[PDB]
Amino acid sequence: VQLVESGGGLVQPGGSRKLSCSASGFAFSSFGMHWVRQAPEKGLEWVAYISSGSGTIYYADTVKGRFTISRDDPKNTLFLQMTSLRSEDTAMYYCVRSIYYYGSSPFDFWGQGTTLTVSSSDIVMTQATSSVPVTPGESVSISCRSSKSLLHSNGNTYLYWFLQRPGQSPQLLIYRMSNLASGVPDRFSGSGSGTAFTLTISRLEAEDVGVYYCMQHLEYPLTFGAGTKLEL
Amino acid sequence: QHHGVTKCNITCSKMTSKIPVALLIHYQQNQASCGKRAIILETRQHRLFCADPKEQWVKDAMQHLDR
Amino acid sequence: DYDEDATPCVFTDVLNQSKPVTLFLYGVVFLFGSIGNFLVIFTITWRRRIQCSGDVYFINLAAADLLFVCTLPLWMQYLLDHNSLASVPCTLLTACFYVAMFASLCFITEIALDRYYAIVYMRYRPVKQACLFSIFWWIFAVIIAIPHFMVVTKKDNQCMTDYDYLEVSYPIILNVELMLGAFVIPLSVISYCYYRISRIVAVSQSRHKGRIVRVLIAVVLVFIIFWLPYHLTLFVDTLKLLKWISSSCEFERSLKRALILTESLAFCHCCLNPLLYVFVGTKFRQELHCLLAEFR
Amino acid sequence: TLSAEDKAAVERSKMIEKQLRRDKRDARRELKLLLLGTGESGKSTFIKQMRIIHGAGYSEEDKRGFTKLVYQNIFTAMQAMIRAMETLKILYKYEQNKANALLIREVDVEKVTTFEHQYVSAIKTLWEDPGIQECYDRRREYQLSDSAKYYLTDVDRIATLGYLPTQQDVLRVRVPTTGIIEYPFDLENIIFRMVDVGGQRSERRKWIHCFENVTSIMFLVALSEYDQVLVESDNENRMEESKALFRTIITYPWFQNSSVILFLNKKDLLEDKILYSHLVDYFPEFDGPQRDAQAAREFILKMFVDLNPDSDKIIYSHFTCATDTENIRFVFAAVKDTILQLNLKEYNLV
Amino acid sequence: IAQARKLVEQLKMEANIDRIKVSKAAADLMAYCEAHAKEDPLLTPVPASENPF
Amino acid sequence: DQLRQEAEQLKNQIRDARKACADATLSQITNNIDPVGRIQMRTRRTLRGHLAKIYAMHWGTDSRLLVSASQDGKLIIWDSYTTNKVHAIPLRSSWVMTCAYAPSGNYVACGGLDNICSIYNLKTREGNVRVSRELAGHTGYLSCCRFLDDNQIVTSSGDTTCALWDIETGQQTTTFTGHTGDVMSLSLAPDTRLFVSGACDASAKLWDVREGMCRQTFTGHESDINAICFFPNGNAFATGSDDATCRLFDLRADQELMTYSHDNIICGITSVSFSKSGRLLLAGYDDFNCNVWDALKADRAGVLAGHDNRVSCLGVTDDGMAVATGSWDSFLKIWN
Ligand SMILES: Nc1nc2c(ncn2[C@@H]2O[C@H](COP(=O)(O)OP(=O)(O)O)[C@@H](O)[C@H]2O)c(=O)[nH]1
Ligand SMILES: *[C@@H]1O[C@H](CO)[C@@H](O)[C@H](O)[C@H]1NC(C)=O
Repeated sequence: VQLVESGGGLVQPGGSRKLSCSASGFAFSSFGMHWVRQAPEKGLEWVAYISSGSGTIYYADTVKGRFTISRDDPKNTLFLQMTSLRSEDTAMYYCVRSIYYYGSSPFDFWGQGTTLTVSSSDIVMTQATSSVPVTPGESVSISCRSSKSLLHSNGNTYLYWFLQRPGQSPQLLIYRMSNLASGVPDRFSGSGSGTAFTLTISRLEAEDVGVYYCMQHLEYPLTFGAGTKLEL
Repeated sequence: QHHGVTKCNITCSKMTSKIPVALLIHYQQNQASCGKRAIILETRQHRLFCADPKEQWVKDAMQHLDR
Repeated sequence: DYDEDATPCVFTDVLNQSKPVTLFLYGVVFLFGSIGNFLVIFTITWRRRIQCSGDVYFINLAAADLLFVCTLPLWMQYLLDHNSLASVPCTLLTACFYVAMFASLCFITEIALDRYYAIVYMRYRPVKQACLFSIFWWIFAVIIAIPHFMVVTKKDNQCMTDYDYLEVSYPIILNVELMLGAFVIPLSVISYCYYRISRIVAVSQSRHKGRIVRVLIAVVLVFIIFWLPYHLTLFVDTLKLLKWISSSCEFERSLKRALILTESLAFCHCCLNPLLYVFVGTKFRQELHCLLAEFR
Repeated sequence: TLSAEDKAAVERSKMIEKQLRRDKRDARRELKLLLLGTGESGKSTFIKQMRIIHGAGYSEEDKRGFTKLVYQNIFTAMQAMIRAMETLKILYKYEQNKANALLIREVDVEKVTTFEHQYVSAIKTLWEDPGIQECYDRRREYQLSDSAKYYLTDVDRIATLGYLPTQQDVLRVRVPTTGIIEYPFDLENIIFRMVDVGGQRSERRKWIHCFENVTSIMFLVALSEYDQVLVESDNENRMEESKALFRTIITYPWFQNSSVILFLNKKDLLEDKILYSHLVDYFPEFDGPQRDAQAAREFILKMFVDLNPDSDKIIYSHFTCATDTENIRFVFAAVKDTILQLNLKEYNLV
Repeated sequence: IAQARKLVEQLKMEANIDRIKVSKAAADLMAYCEAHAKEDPLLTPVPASENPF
Repeated sequence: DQLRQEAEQLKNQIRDARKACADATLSQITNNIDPVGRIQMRTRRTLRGHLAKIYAMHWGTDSRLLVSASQDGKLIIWDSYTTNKVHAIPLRSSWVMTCAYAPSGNYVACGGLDNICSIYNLKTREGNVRVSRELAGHTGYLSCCRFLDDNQIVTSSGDTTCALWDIETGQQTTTFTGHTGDVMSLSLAPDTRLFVSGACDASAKLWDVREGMCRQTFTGHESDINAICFFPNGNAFATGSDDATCRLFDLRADQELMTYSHDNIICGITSVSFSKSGRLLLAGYDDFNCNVWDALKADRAGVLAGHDNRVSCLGVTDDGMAVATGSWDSFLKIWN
């Protein structure tokens, strides 16, 4: 139930850099991991992904041909090799977890994360609002439109809803537009039409302030949304 | 190639030396499928003899038939 | 005029009479092979997944046999009419034909060899190594058919390898290699392995050993009967090419008649493989019933 | 027509089939040997010896763990002795002995865990009576436990405080286990596993079909049992019971494929018992000589072999002594060979 | 000794039960089966569009 | 001794009273009913993932997931719509004889010949199933298990007793004794207040889960019974016996109403189950084919075939929309 990474520091352009994600405390052999980028002045960005038993590997188009991830199951580790790092590659790096079958909830648990600095179409989601002055004691509504009918033939909608308290790691809030992750109070509930989904935080409480993040998973490469910042 | 399809029928071995041109009536060319390097000539005796094209006499015979 | 010792002969009539029977045999063997190999290549992979080495070998065998049978209508068209040579050079046809024949023979050997190792020593090899051995056998079949590949194609509106190579023994060496490689080795290996397995299966109590021993004797009697005459006739032709025996035209024409007829008979053996190997098994028959049910 | 999320589920099911096939191949090298036989024949003792010869798993703490069962055994045996004594109405010669019975009779067998001086003195004084000795000499009727002579002569070796059971002793304790006991082990890259079905007291028809296509049946018969009768039913022959069981076993279709090997046991007692008893009295058919171990052994084996309805199954036999250790070491080596060759696996041979 | 007493006791307690007319129960079961008969798909088939199999 | 004659007298009293109650047969009332006609069934899916004969399976409340138990020491969960496999779980005591699925969708109960029914927690952190409670104490051999909630479980074994257990505490609460043969099957009512259990003495019994005393006893069969199942409304139950003659009993009238029988059948009964609407009875035979009988008329309606060995288990989904069959061939087949 603990994931720790390493390999933080300063690098020079035109080189190599290994990054390691450890894994202790679970049956690591059957967990498809991902990697997540977070720029210090923008939202989130998908980096890469490894399946179970190395049977499938994907990459983001903006990074193809520069990275590589290999999983060492006997010692429970994961390596990412970078070459020819550019100036835009400084960010915060998160190691996550996800298991996919019927009725399970991906993206349960997120790592602590490692920082990396340097010196020298596809479905696009949208946010209609940024600042929202909170009103303690009442209800609040957040909205997210899209650019495609996220409804599928099987009758499920692959839209998620996150939370990220300041100076922490984000945890899951709502998966597939109706359910709630086991470990959150029942105040949360999301309703939406095919074009647009809204979340209704009822009866706000202290310490609930956080930056939210709409996320879709219809077809790879899945992207994020800018989200909203609650303030008071 | 493999047995069962073979379109040539002449399998001569011995080369003829010399023939009297008078007895010769008909000039043929050996089948080129199996590529045997012979030449067929039918005489007034209604029998066929196989020779080699390098002799001048076959050229004289082809000239005689051409005329 | 005066003296003409040389006397050539012609044999058009025997060729003309031979053509219809071999043509009909080609047609029937093609039809039955096409309709009797698709079933095995379907029922063992599409629904029923792969269990062990035996099913991999069965699939590969059926595939080689299907490749063998898929060329035949090209020869059927080429026989009666020799037009449209531009469609394909003969080299590819001869190459695919011979490599298919050798692959089928080598798998008939290999399935018996593995069935020998497995039962007596309780050895069960993993699937991946079976795949590697299958690829090795295909490569061996490809690399052993090289001598026949040098065939001139559509030269002067006909395709055959020119007998102009300096070596006068090239046809005899091809014939002897073909007979030795394709006959004694499979018979020897199959007979020895089955004979060895026969005693062990004849001692233990299985309540149905009788069927096993009858199947083995059927397999060897079938393989032996069909291939013998062709190799004996080819042997007699090889002795003739060495000029040891006296040569006469009637001998030549009757030898060609017998050779073409027994060659036409020989190809019928390829289609019979699925009935002899796979279908006798109860499980496959029941799966075939379960597949006949759904589609109708 | 799929999505981009269920492909993970397809990959998962593919990898689980790939996981299952390894266990498929793994479970083709085992031969279950189903043991059978009536009560007190000695089914457990074979498993125990078997454990000793190959597994060698006994440890000092494991040996210690049986002490309670040892005490339970000794007490239940003794209580059976008193019950038999009062059953046949045999007068006591000593008045103190009559009193010494009340204190040991109504005793909860399960609760007792240790000794004090009182029980040791009681047992020592009770054993001394020649009435108990003659009752032991007449142990035919009341079916007392066979392994009572060993313990009742060495009660003082148990009465000490620092008691560690020895290797020899442990092989004779009878451990109460209701569930079937299964013991796997491996020799020469062949894993054997055998099961025991002497612990189930419910109807047999319901659970027997769960044993379809076992490789071998190992039947066990006691030799010395032949002359034991019961008071409750005027006619009682333990042999006839085992014979009826054996006749029933071969008529079930479930075991037609499996081979049948029948072991005999307790030959030693037999050679120490015939010296004053005549088999011909029990069975009229016998007509050979008397005071002959060979004649009785041959007769018993012949009759069991002859009791085959099918007449197409060659049943084998061996003579063994359960307590010995080298005898089993040799007989099992024999059976391994004569069973492994007579077994085959199809493997697509049709 | 004691099991006989328990059995006689249980049998003696096994009498105070109302017995309704069989006809009424049969009519009840005919009503219930008739009323919901439409719903069952195994008795009256369904179009292929709704059926996921 | 006088107790025996008093018991005989009470038996005569109960027999005469129940005889007095019976006015008319069901057939006379059910004459003016249109028949079902002819119904056929097709195989929609073939699930194949086992190496040994299958003993039990049970549907899920969700109506999509099913769990199957085989002798290979492994029980697996199948997704019915697209045939893929979610959870294959090994179990220690390789001789299994019944399975059961929790209504909550969190637990799975399996029992067998070693007399220990191990309950398995499914949804847990680290995504690996583990054994929760090694429930023990019963003697003989367990025969079936049915959850009542996420806590209470009923068990029946060869000790001629029925026992109610609590998972958290781990100790017995109530014993339902009084049988003399051996209990074979259990069946909970939809309201989860009453269950009936059939013994090997050819006798059914209705139990009260609260008070703990056997409310009603049902005699009549001439041999051991093998399967019991409630009418969907909760007022009657059907029984399958080795004499091949299934029978129906209603609770309120306290007598048998109708018997299924025919001369060409002599085999036993492995499984019995109504349909959702209540007009159909699926029964499973040893003649390799299960039969669909209409409830109120005793005529047949067709046949399902396709197996080589006996059919070991049946399952009707809560929507009355599909039927699963499991037979001794390592195959499961779904019919629609
Ligand atoms: N001295 C001696 N005792 C034996 C021999 N065979 C069996 N016994 C005794 O007979 C008893 C049989 O016990 P057990 O294995 O439980 O018989 P089971 O009830 O059929 O399983 C054991 O306690 C042994 O002490 C033998 O060859 N010699
Ligand atoms: C045999 O071949 C020669 C060579 O061209 C040909 O002229 C002759 O007609 C052929 N004989 C036949 C076709 O009977």
